Amino acid sequence: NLIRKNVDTLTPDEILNLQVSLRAMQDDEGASGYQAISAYHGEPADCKAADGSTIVCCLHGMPTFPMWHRLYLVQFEQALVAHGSTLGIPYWDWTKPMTQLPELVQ
Amino acid sequence: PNPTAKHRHACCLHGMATFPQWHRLYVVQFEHSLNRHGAIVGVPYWDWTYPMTEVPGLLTSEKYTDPFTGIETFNPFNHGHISFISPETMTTREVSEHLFEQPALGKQTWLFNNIILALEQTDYCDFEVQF
Amino acid sequence: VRIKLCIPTEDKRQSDNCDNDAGQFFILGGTNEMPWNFAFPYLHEITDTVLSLGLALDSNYYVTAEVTAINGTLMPTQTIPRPIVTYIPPQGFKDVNMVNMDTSSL
Ligand SMILES: *[C@@H]1O[C@H](CO)[C@@H](O[C@@H]2O[C@H](CO)[C@@H](O)[C@H](O)[C@H]2NC(C)=O)[C@H](O)[C@H]1NC(C)=O
Ligand code: CUO
Ligand code: CUO
Repeated sequence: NLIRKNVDTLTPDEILNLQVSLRAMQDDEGASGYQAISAYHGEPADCKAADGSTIVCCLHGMPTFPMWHRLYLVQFEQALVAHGSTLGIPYWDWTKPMTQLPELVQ
Repeated sequence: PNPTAKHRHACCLHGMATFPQWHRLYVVQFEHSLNRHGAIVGVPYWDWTYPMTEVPGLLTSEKYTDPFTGIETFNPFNHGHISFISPETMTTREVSEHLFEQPALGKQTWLFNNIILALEQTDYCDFEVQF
Repeated sequence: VRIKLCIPTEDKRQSDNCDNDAGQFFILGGTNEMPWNFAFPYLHEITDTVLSLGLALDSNYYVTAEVTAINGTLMPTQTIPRPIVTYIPPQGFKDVNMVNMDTSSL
């Protein structure tokens, strides 16, 4: 089990492996890289559906939405771990009241 | 209309009763900027009430020399830049001789007669339209 | 999408008390978005504000929507189908019985 922790509860070492890992992922032009994975969702649209023009690949508004983003999160998680990334991508609980964006991205 | 509108019109009021009010507040807008930008005085005027012989110096001379620091520089009041069109786009001017008319025998300069004509009005809206 | 809670006035006055805002929600989208429509109505609980106004939830009022684009550009109300108020009675609930037998002709 790759563990997805709370963003708030991360240890500086966890943060460090995350940092160097996602930097390494950022320097990949390969399909394992950050850009290639991000392009799966949104612009540019490689998908085509129903009426034959170019359409965004991600699935929204349909019952297939949660599964799609579930798999997308796996794909990104593994795209991370291909560079350690000893841990899985953290979630931030915004059901909790906030003052600022989580410190990692502040 | 608001800064977010799809279709927009020109902002300032013209051809309506509140024209003087809008442009009064518009001048104090410009005034407070340059007072905080280090002007010791308010916004100067050039009154057309007097007959004109010439366009004012700080308006007309392209270059200005600081008497105190002796450095010749471009006169900021000569023209203005229009930012969005291009960095190299300036306001330009053409002067009609109708500006420099002087009183004749019985005759009086266009502005004089017409300024009084406005000032004669007792009703604000009648004043505004002439004004 | 901003949810305004309106109370009718019986007049030509156009004075509909829509002063009080009942709710708020958000919608993601874009150009080259995959065309979509929910198979079920999205419901936004507005009961609390309705009770706060001192009027029964069963009684008459309506709900209107201020739709601002992400542009900041305020949009026509027609962009979204008009909201409705859904009322859910306390189970178990029998609404008022039918008035009695014919006197005498139907
Ligand atoms: C931002 O608001 C909309 C985009 O959300 C723009 O206006 C139009 O949006 C409708 C759909 O709601 C389209 O049918 C039009 O083709 C859009 N027109 C244009 C010119 O984009 C609007 O342009 C945007 N506001 C600004 C900044 O102009
Ligand atoms: O991104 Cu497609 O889901 Cu929030
Ligand atoms: O134009 Cu806006 O007023 Cu001289």
